[PDB]
Amino acid sequence: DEDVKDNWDDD
Amino acid sequence: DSVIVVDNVPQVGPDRLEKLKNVIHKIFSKFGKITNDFYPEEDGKTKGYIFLEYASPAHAVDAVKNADGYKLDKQHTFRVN
Repeated sequence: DEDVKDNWDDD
Repeated sequence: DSVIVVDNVPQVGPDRLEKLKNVIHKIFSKFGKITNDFYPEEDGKTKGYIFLEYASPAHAVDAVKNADGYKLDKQHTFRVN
């Protein structure tokens, strides 16, 4: 949601 | 071939429930813009699945092959199909 790590999509 | 579905998506409490659908828009924003979004439930209780539809096939068929299992750091991974 904010300017942080994309901890919502495993590459 | 124009839509996406996710599994193992439980609900959460206040101050975070918004993030659930919000982060969806941010993660899926690199592939395009989401136009349809549905969050079903069981008897008004905690869900486990959601339904999202894109404005184009090339967004859905891409998103499924790019966001296959989100890394929420909890217990078990998700399954975007």
